Amino acid sequence: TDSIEVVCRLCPYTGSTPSLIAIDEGSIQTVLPEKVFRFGRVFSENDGQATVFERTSVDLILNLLKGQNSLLFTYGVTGSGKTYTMTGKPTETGTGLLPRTLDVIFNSINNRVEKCIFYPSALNTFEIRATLDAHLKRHQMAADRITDRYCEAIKLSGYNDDMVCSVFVTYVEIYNNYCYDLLEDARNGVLTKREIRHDRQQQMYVDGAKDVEVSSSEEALEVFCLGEERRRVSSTLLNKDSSRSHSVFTIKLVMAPRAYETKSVYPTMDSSQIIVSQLCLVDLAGSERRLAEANSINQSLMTLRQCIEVLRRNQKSSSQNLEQVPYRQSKLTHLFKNYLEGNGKIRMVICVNPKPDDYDENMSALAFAEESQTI
Repeated sequence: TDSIEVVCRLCPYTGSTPSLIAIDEGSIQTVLPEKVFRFGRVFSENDGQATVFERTSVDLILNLLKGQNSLLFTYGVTGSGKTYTMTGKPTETGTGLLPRTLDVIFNSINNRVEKCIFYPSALNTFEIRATLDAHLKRHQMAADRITDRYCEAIKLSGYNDDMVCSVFVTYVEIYNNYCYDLLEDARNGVLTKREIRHDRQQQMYVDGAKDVEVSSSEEALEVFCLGEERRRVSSTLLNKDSSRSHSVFTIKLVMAPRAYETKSVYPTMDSSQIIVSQLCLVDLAGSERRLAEANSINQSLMTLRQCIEVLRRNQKSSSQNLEQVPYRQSKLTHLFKNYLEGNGKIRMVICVNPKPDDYDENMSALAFAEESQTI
């Protein structure tokens, strides 16, 4: 089955004294400047972005097309390649998981409709306008609302051509046990704290977070960059590092049965027929991390560790006699309650720096390993 997988990626290191070395392409050995860790896959400095992306994201996108949910974390110290893995630089050798994922999603879906047909509604739902109403909304929206960049050409199969679809993104930040919508229409010049809660389907969501409709990989990246502008607003109004907070970018594939007897591509009007699947990409705060800020980060990452360990034991246990996931011990873990209770697919990418300076911090990062062996 599709249990949680943890993979590890070494960043480039031009030194003679490494704190860890890759062995089996699925194993890593500790090196004092005494433990061996086993992962589902180990990437070396030679493994480029394209290799990571296919091994890390293609099966999650295939999940998305199947109407199932997926969750991907990047974990590690600052300067570990965590942001490089996730986003990188918009070049052929530099682009990370997120833009390639957006590219492949938009390459692989069919029957993508125009905007304002689907639209977000109360309590984490979507409704459906009639076409002429949506048409004016588009021209109402267009009153509101230069990338030379590498683009992934990969097209995956598996989209349900009996479904019509639209793509919505939410971009959310968890900083100091408070949750913020980086896509909020901020009026006061301050981001509003947001509540993490469930809907009637028991699915977690951010109450007042904005679901932004995007028609292309390009448009989705424009929205992502807008969120990055908000993400850089520190408490002291300086530049806040991505290591200081958790960033949650959720790609939603909103689907509905295609309507017959029309020359257009349009859903059936019954909104209860809507199916929504998620691919959620999370760029965790740096594991090395303003005192309450660092305590929230270590509390949340420690809760995450405990939760995936409970998740692993539950995946081997029976229907009864399975143990509670302590997901309420942090805001971050609460937001992914469904995944940590075994719904959907979770993949964690442990980014580690082989430099001997990051030795002790790699010991905590490699503790996420599926299993461990001692010298």
